[PDB]
Amino acid sequence: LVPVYIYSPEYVSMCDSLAKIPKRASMVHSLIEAYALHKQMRIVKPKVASMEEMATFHTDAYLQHLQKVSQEGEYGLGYDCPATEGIFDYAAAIGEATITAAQCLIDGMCKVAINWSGGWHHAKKDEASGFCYLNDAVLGILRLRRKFERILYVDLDLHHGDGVEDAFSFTSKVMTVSLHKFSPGFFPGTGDVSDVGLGKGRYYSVNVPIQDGIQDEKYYQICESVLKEVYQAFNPKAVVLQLGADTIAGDPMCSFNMTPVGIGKCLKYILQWQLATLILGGGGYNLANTARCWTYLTGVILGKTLSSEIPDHEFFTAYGPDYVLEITPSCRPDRNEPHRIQQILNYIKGNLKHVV
Ligand SMILES: CC(/C=C/C(=O)NO)=C\[C@@H](C)C(=O)c1ccc(N(C)C)cc1
Ligand SMILES: [K+]
Ligand SMILES: [K+]
Ligand SMILES: [Zn+2]
Repeated sequence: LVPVYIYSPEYVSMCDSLAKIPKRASMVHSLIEAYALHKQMRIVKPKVASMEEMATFHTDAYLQHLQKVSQEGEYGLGYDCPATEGIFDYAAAIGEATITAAQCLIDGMCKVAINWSGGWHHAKKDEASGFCYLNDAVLGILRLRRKFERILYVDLDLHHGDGVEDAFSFTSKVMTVSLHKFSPGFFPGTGDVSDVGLGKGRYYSVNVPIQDGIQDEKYYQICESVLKEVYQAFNPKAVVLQLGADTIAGDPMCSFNMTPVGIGKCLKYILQWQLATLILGGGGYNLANTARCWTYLTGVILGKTLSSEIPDHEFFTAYGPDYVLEITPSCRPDRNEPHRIQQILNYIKGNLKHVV
């Protein structure tokens, strides 16, 4: 009944080296450790990544070139995803880490496994996209697929989980549900409510297009409404949960207006299903707030109430000016007109009626 926490001093050090999120992995672990939460979780070292376990989703052709430019140095290797040194080994490390957590859920080692450094949901099978070179979420889903008949992927990141959805857009055995911001010109541009999948996978993709400024209460009523209908029609045997923290107030994305407590409500509702759940991180570019969020969420999984005051640790100075765990919503409008939100939920309710 004890959650597995994918951790390794070398692993965090590798994730620290990630270009867009310096030392973020350490900030998260350090803060989690500062609350002594790791003393209540089964700490598991991530396995070593092989080329063969990455090839279960990504093409050989893409994997060769990705490792090649990683040695020294098309395929989406530009813009947000520039070819940099050791990017293969970093991407593969996280890819393997998520697979390790998926493996633990299979062995019946636990009901919940955690890899906060994962959740890179934009990578296609043969294309790098949106800081994502390898798609660890997919790899984990494929691993869970060996034991569990139906997999449910819930993406609570600010951005649409296009990579994971595209990977399983033709199957009914893996259902993806993504709550994200949707507005012309906003990355990645896909994920409208009309996006329901293709082939036999039709109606087994769910996207919830949301506008700026949404807060906890409204977000949960939206999220729970959908998840109630999804769990009813799909009856999942396992869940992969992506909890990107770029939805939290104070994030440089300045889009949604969420607090960790809001996301926690969504997490509490999913955990109450008593299914094998794989918890993933993702976005979150306010490094301190991202640490605040996932630490609180770790406590939510553990069913513990955390002290409001941030304890002193290596990154204590980065938690000004209040040095508390809570996060206050920004005083800016919620751009979600109640009518449109209602129209979307009906569009989804209708789509879910097709699920047998
Ligand atoms: C890819 C992404 C988030 C992905 C994510 O979070 N996936 O989960 C965000 C991009 C669009 C972005 O917003 C951006 C902003 C500034 C910038 N420069 C100032 C260079 C470069 C990129
Ligand atoms: K999302
Ligand atoms: K699907
Ligand atoms: Zn994001």
